[PDB]
Amino acid sequence: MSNMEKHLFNLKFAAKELSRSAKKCDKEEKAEKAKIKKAIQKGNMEVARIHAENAIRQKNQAVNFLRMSARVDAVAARVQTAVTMGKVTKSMAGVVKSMDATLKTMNLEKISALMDKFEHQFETLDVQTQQMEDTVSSTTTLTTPQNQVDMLLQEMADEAGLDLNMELPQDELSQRLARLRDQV
Amino acid sequence: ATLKTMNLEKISALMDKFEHQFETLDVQTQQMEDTVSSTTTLTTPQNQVD
Amino acid sequence: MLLQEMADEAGLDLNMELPQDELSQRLARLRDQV
Amino acid sequence: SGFKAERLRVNLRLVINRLKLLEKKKTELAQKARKEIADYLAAGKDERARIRVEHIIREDYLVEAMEILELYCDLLLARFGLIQSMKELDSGLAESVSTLIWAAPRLQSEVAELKIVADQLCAKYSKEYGKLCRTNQIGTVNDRLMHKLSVEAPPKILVERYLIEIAKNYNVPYEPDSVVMAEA
Repeated sequence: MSNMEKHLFNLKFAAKELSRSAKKCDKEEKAEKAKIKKAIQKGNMEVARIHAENAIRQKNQAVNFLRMSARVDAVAARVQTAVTMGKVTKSMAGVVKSMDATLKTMNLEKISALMDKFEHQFETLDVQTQQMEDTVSSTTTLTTPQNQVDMLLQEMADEAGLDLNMELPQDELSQRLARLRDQV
Repeated sequence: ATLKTMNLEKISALMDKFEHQFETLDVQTQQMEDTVSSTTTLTTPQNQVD
Repeated sequence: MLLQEMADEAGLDLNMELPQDELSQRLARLRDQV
Repeated sequence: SGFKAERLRVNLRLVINRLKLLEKKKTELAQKARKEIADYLAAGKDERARIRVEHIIREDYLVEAMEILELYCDLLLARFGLIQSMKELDSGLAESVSTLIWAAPRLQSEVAELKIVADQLCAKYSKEYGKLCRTNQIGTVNDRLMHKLSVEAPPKILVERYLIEIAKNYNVPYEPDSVVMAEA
């Protein structure tokens, strides 16, 4: 527990202790009022007065305790802010230094390099899979003759009611720009 | 004590640094996102998305 | 520079590059004035 | 010289933030204080109400002075390029720079950063100019601000007029001093 958190806890406790003290005065002021009534009925006017003074003294003590409780709470609410924004400020100071380290050892130039390399190596691994796929295609060339695939596609297209010819092979802005390149 | 070892000038500095470093980490994610976009350019043709 | 660095971390505004009572000065003036 | 542009820039920002809080706080404390004047008037304690009003007039003038210094800080921030560019004082900054130097020894109790701002301006320009400012031998400090941070007692006709208007707002009977109101 931080040294301010110890103070915060003590202030919050003191605010409650005062609030309890005010409630206890309300309880006892109600009790003394009952004793005035009894003393008046018995004609004990000296005792009636003693209880009257108690009742008025606890009525007013309550208000004092209640007002101090309010003040100590307001303070505690403000020390709470300091405790919280302390923690937030220290966390953000931590973030700033750990990001400062990482942005040194991986600067944007080094990231640019890494990204370009990443992309170029995946271009390679695409050239590689292409030539594996063409090695398998030619190795198994007798197992899948072209004409049998073309005829099966046409048969399945006929059953699907699709007019697209499967034996035969199967935008404008690109063509416009192409013409421009040649025309200049 | 705390307001000595973290005065408002030192806080001002820290805050400016904090902000500038997050501007950097946004330039960084932008260029990672453009590296992935161009690396996978054949998997998402523009006309098929449109 | 080390003193300034340690002063910055301590939150102390005293400049460490630069160099860092009245009765004495009054009596000094008296000596010259007579 | 000892002038550091980023010390001046950081502290000008701090001064603005602190003045913006003090304006708000001192405006709210004047609301609370004007009710206290009405309480003295209700109690018929008019001679003390006069002296309590002088406190309110001074804090009201102070808030108006803070609004002027916050404007001159924001002007130096707006034209900060000229400060760090030239070695001569630009005529557009003369009022702002001289006023901030003049005000600093008055306000430095409340606005600690304003001491630092004046130190930096007295480093950028000459220490000699820094003395001509503090005495307004430079003949350039803003007059309306010098009036508002004067140490003299308010005109007694202003005190009466304050009481009259506070009396109206809180619906409290007040009769002003005829000897003073004759000077209107």
